[PDB]
Amino acid sequence: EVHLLESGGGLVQPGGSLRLSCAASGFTFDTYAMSWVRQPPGKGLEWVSAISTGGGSKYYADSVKGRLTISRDNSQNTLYLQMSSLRADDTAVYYCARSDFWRSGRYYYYMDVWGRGTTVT
Amino acid sequence: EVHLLESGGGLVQPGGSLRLSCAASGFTFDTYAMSWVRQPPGKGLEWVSAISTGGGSKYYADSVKGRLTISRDNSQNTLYLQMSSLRADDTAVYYCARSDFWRSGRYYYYMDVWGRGTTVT
Amino acid sequence: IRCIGVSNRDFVEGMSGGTWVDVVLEHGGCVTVMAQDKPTVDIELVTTTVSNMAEVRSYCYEASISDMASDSRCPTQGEAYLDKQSDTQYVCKRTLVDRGWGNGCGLFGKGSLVTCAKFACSKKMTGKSIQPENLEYRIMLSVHGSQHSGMIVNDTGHETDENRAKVEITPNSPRAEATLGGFGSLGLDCEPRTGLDFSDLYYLTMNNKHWLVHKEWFHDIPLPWHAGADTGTPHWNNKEALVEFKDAHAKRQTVVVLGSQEGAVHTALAGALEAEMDGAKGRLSSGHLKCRLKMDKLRLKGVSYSLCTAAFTFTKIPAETLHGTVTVEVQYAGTDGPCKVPAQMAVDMQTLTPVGRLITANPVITESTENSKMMLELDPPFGDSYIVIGVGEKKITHHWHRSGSTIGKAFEATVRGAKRMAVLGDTAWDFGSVGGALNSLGKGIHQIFGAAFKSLFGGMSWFSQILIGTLLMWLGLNTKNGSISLMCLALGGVLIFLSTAVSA
Amino acid sequence: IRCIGVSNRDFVEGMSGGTWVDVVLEHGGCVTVMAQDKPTVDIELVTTTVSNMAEVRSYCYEASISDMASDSRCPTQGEAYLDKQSDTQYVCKRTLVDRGWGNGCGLFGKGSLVTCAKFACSKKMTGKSIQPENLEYRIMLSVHGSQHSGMIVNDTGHETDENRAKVEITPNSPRAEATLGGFGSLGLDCEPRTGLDFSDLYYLTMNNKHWLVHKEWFHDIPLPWHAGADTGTPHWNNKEALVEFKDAHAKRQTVVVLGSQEGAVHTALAGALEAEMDGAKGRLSSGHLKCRLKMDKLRLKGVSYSLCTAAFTFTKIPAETLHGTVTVEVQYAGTDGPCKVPAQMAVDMQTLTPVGRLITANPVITESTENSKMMLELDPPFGDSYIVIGVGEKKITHHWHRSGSTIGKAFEATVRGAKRMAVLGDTAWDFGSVGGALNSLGKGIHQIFGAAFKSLFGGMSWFSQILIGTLLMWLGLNTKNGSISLMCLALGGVLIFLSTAVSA
Amino acid sequence: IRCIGVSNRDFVEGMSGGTWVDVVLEHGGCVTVMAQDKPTVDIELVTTTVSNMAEVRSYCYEASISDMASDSRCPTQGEAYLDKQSDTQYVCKRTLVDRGWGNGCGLFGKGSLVTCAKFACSKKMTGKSIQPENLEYRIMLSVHGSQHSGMIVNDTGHETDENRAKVEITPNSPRAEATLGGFGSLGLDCEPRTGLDFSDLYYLTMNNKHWLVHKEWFHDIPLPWHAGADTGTPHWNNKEALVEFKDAHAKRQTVVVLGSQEGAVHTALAGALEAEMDGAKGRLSSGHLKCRLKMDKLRLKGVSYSLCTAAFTFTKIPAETLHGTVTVEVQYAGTDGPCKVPAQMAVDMQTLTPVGRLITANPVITESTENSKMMLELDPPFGDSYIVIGVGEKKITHHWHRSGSTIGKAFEATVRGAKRMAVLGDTAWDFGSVGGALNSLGKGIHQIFGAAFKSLFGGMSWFSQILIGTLLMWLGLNTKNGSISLMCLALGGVLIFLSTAVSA
Amino acid sequence: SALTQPASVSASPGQSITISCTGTHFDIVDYDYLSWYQQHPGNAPKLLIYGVSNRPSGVSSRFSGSKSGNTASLTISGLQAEDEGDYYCSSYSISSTLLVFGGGTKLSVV
Amino acid sequence: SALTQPASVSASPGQSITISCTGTHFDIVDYDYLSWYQQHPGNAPKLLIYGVSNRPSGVSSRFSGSKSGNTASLTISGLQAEDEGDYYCSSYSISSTLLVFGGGTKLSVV
Repeated sequence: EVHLLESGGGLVQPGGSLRLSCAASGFTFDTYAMSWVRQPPGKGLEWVSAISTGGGSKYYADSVKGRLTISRDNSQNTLYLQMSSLRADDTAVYYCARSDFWRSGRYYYYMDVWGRGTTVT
Repeated sequence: EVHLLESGGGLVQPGGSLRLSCAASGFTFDTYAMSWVRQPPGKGLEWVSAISTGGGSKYYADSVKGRLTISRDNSQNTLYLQMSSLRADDTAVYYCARSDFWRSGRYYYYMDVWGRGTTVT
Repeated sequence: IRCIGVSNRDFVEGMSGGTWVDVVLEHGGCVTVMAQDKPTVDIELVTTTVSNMAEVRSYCYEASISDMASDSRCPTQGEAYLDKQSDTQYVCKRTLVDRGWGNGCGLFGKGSLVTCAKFACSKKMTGKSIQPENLEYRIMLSVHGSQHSGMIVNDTGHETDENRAKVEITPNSPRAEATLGGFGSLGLDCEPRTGLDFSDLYYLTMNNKHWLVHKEWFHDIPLPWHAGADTGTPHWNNKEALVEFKDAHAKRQTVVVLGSQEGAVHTALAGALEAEMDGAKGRLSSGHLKCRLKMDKLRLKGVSYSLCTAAFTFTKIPAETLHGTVTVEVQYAGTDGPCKVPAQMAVDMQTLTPVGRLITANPVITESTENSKMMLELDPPFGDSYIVIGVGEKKITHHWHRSGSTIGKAFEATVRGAKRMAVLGDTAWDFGSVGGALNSLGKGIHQIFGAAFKSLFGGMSWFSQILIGTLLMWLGLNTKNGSISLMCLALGGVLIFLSTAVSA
Repeated sequence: IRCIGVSNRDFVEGMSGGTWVDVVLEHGGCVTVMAQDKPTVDIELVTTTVSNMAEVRSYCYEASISDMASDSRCPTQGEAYLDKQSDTQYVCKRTLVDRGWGNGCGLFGKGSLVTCAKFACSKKMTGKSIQPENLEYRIMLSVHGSQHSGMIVNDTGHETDENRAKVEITPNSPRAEATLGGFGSLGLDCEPRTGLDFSDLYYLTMNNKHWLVHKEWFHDIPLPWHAGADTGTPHWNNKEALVEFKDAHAKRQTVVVLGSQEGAVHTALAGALEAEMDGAKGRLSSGHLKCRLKMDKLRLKGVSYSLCTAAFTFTKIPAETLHGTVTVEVQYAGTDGPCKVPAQMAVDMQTLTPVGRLITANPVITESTENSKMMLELDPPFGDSYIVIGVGEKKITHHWHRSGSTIGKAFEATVRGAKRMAVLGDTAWDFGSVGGALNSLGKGIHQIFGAAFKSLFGGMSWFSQILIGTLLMWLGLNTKNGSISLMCLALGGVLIFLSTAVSA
Repeated sequence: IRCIGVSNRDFVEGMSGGTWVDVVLEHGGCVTVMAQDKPTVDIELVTTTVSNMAEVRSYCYEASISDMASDSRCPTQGEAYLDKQSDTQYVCKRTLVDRGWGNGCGLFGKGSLVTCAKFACSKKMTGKSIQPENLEYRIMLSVHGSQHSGMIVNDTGHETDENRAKVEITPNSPRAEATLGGFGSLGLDCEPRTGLDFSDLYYLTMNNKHWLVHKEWFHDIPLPWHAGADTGTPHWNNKEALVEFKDAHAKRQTVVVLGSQEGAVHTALAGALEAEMDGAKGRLSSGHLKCRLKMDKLRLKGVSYSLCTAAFTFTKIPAETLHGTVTVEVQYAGTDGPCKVPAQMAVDMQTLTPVGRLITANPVITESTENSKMMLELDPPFGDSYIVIGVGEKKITHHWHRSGSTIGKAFEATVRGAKRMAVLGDTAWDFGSVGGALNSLGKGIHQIFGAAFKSLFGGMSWFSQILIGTLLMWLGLNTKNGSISLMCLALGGVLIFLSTAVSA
Repeated sequence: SALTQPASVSASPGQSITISCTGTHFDIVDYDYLSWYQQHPGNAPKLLIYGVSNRPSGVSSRFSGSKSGNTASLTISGLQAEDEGDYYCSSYSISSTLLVFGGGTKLSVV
Repeated sequence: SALTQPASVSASPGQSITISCTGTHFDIVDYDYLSWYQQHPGNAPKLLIYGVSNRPSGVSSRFSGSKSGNTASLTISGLQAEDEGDYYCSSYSISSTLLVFGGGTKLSVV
């Protein structure tokens, strides 16, 4: 049904960059605000970034702000993340989660469906 | 075209009776007065009898009158003459003729067409 | 010798000076014409035939509807179509019906519904035009000559004879010269076009029955109809005349075709005239024809006949006709031949001066037969008189009494003239017409007055005429000024008389 | 849940005090009954059958004649006999024709002729009397209960259920007790004998088409008729109505049978009423029945249920009926079972004080299935309002506007009451009647006034009513005093309104 | 931060006490709502779509004719048929033409002629019904929060954000609760059905161009029309509108099909409104929507923030909006984090007591980034002042002059209110509505006066309004009695102002 | 009342011979019902003049009729040889024998 | 303004274990935008409760959330063996880092 597939995760030397990509299917990807959440191995989740339904507004956590950029492309129904100035602290698995952040009526900043995740070093 | 045919002629016994018949064709028999005329061999013409359209009125010459009867059958387009009390004076060739005696507008008591006639002794 | 015993008979007298007389040959009446020294001829219009009839319009009265369907649409939608509004054979109607959730859609109130029924005609009713040309009047002439009572039987048997002639006038041939052999000929200058006014008349035919109907009436009757040019499957125009659409209170719509309407139009054909058809020709009656009679070539046949000198025996008792005229049929014992029958009537036998009149005007035996009969007609004077036929002492004298006083005869002539004026109008002045200036002045005055009368009283029945006439006599007899009073009395009396003359 | 969307619908509110209301069940219309503490019941008269119909008189419209013959006598002879003047199956006429020597006898003038033809009937028109008894009024009542929109379909589809019951009343059983499961029972005290006044009404039948016709009309139609007991080949009375004797000018006499006359009497059936037959029973409509509605054993079924506690959903958008009344259908998601539907309308959703009025008066879900639908009926106030259904935060609200102002509603109620007065007369006062001195008094003066009005203007049409009303308004406005002036004003207004109420 | 510099802007001040205000969301205008301690939200109606459309009728403007044929009948005959009058695809006309021997038959004068032409339509225009249900309103609301000048571009890009929320009001769902994360939620009690009165408004379509036309206009335009239900080969009703029959002097008859009529109906579409279609839905504008704003769950986001302590710098010059209001954008040089932007204005910088007002009501930097910018908005007092931003000595200032005097601002408010009363009628009383009995009484009086005005002057244009208004002022000033003079002066002034306000 | 005719007349071809029929006042002096018939020996009579001076279609214009007083005469101008045959006059008589014929005159061509 | 969670909890099946989440005034006391997520090791997290109390379709009724002041708690009744896994609380913060997560509690079933 509603499936989110990530790609691009892998091993990268510290101080470099990387280009993530999450694919969407089933739901209307253009009407949903998609968010980005990571979890370092053995540690807790932390919301990293979120993008609006159209890419006109970007949000970030105050630990990756100025270092990652979240972008989406509605026509091909996929969303990306832009690594920049990477370091060891970014070693985690990045979960591509669909959010109801700003849709219509009432919302509660929750996340319905999450992807498989990709490994980043 | 407009033809007139007689019948019943032949040698009759002087003193008996006879029924002559005149057959009409071409013209409308119902609209024309019909007349009988005879001429003895070598002698002059003598109008004998005439009948009206429908036979309601009959006229006879005052030499055969009281002994001759003229009749017509409009259904079969035939004209009849009834011989009776025949004598030597009646020995003549009897001619059946079509008369304009009373038609409409103007007439002149003439005869248009004549039959072939029959001989009676 | 027709016209004898018809109770609608007119006598027109041969005037001294001028050898023509103007008569109006009314269909149903008859007129006998006698001049001072001419044979007496009685003239009757017997047939009026219309030949070339153009179909103008056929009406339906026995419609039927077979295929039925309805289409409904919900409120705030378009309109129902049903696809049969595109078929001219179907009669349709659009109405508003109640719609709602129960009826099977969303909103509530006044949906659109159309009902279409396949219209068909079972019995139609055809009208035909009549041109003033291509119609043929037929006139039968009989002479008061030598034929006896015994050729009057089975009249309308238009057979021609030495004493009977048939003339057929048309607008193309309106001036026949009627040869009636022995008596010369009669000249007929007739007016076929100015007869019954066949221009504003139609020939209605429905169910093997025919009428002579007005054009206005025929065009004013509401029924489904198709043009005369319509051939094959008719395209009926006013189908809604015979089909009624009714709705259940607000739920459905029903279609019913109306009844046969044949008795209804029969009731509508009130003042019309019945007519016959000869297979393709419109034989009819109840018209009239105006002719001019030319008696120049009319003259007595046997003016040089020696009078009959033998025994005359009555074959029947003399019989008075409905007009106070005695008819006599006698048999001749002699056999001399064509001879003048001596006949007269005298108030006294001794000084046997002829009195009264003799209609036949030249009784004659035309047969040399020993025993033959002829009829003759005599106009006796009022009071007591004797009808004598013969010369010597072997004659026959029959006493006669006539009850017709001069005042009574004048009154009867007045009522007859009033009746003919009521029937004919200004054409009534052409019946005793020999010319004249007073006659023409009266005819013109009658023409103007009748034109005004038809213009402002034309459409009125007998009851309506009586009502308006009574109201006018009241508006007369009681009124300030006599001039308006006189006019109101004149119109009221005219209307009452016009109702009476046809009522009685 | 019938009566919703019928555009002829009435609301009666039982007053506080007593438990009976008088209603008039007009055929075609309907009425919904709502009391203070009783369920809403909509009650409608559906059918009116007449069982035993006795033939009273049968007319002929498609006559025929088969055996024509004539006999003639000469003047001063006897009279024609023809041997068929003694036969009643033969229609005969005696006339005077012209006789004379041409016709074949001695004297001249006014012979005697008689013509007789064998009359026959091909199609006849039957009339059947209606007795006040042996007529059956079928009435349908439905409860504004739990059933959803989805069973109003196929009205006249007489099937009973929990919320639908059928009562069949008779003048022999005029006191039916309508039992409906759960809601108790309803009592009907009707007056079958005092309904449409079937005493002055026959049942016309003609070519498989039926009407309800007046007695005087059916007794005034001029046609060949016979009393209904005539079995076999009937004896026809007024044969001269469908047979016409015409005489040639003065010669003969002909017989014609007039047309089919069916359409003529269809045109004569102007103010009649169509009807049907069930094989032997004359089912009809356009009647009216006055009943007393006893709601003693009626009581709300839903007073012991908890308010529904789950999410409602609109299955169909709320719609407005033609009376400023909104119809709402919702679906239940919970599986609790029978529960009270919490439904109301408020102008503002903060202080949602109830506004308007709930027609159903007790909306209840009665199904324990997961998803169940059910329908309401509400009476919102003029202007804006919200139709809120549910209690918690998962309610469903629908915006609603109503354009019916209070003054406009009062005027429309006044014209509806005036229409009912025009249709029913004094029986109109028995519709909103719960007794009372003023009601009975006013019905009394209206009864005597209607009696006088029907005796002075009873036999009249729409057009004649308009004419006389305008004439009376003129003889009003322009009059000397004010008493007869007011009389003429009132009479003209009443006549004009009576014409226009049916016209519009 | 929409609604800034739109030139049709409204400021509703939520009064202390009571948490709800009534607004009329006009399509094309906008309104910003600011309560005593709530964040300022500006609300705009962006789109109005109609989802379900029912074809009601389809007119023809590009007709064509192919098969021309004629039939003629001679005088005193019936009527021509031509066999095509039985076909509904053809348009026909019957006429009288001169006939004679030259034309080829017997009589002279007034034959019968019929001409038929096969009608076809090449381009048709379709009208569609609009129900007050199944139409959806979209509402964009933006909070005066974090975002800087830089997100106002592509305002039609209805993208929901942290400061932007999109609600979608439907008559089925008229009570959406707009959640704007951080600032709480806004409650909207809207009235979708009482908007533009879409019941009396079809959706015209012609040549890929759409309009919103009145029902009477669409039903009163004469062209060949077929019902919306008519599917397949259409049956056109009024084919005579686009086909003209002309006769040669007295000899023939010719048919011509008129022009394209597209420009004619464009000129007829005078007071209509253009509209678009999103493929199946009628996206439109120029409507209005009445909503109730529930400010219960609205409240300022960062009240607990600390003031920003770092150097603010102007990035753009403060710009005056069209309503005497100044927009300020500044850049923050601090990285402390989300902090309160200290901004005010004072006439004197020694005793910098705050003067005027602040629209944003809680300017906040929401980014911890080194150099981030935000946007403000202030309501300065009339005269000179200073826009000071920052706390310490490193603050920044901008001299400001506001030229809007208090009397001038009152006059602008009066003209704006009069303009909205002209556009909206009585709904204009619902824009400042927070309740009150004076408001309700005035709205009711305006309701009844507007109903009377619509009845008396409803269908009237700008020029006609001006003409009758001038005539009414003359019938005012020049009049005997003052009451009628006052009424005439008031009506003339109202009509002139109604023309002028849309003119100006 | 019998019409009296001359016994015989003779003429050479190419000339004109006038045959005469005279009668009393019963048949001639009042009525123009005079007809002229040509009878070849054996063949049936044939109408030449029927209206005293009238010619049926199909008869050569060489025959002309006239009436003066009690006698009526027929002229055959431009005579041919084949015109030999009896010539009869028929008149309507106001008597018995409605049609009276002449005695019959033999026409001779030399 | 990060959310603090207990490091781990232990409970036997058939009982109820109350997990708690507390945070500063930036994310909890004013907002109901509180969501609970559970995550089996090597699996994507799953949402159990959103908006403090509301529960998505397809989630057992055993999980009931509530909020009171600085601390909001989630209760799991009728504990089973498969309920082992980490549990997280997420809330909306009025600061940078729009969404903040809890420390993550390792739930253990004994």
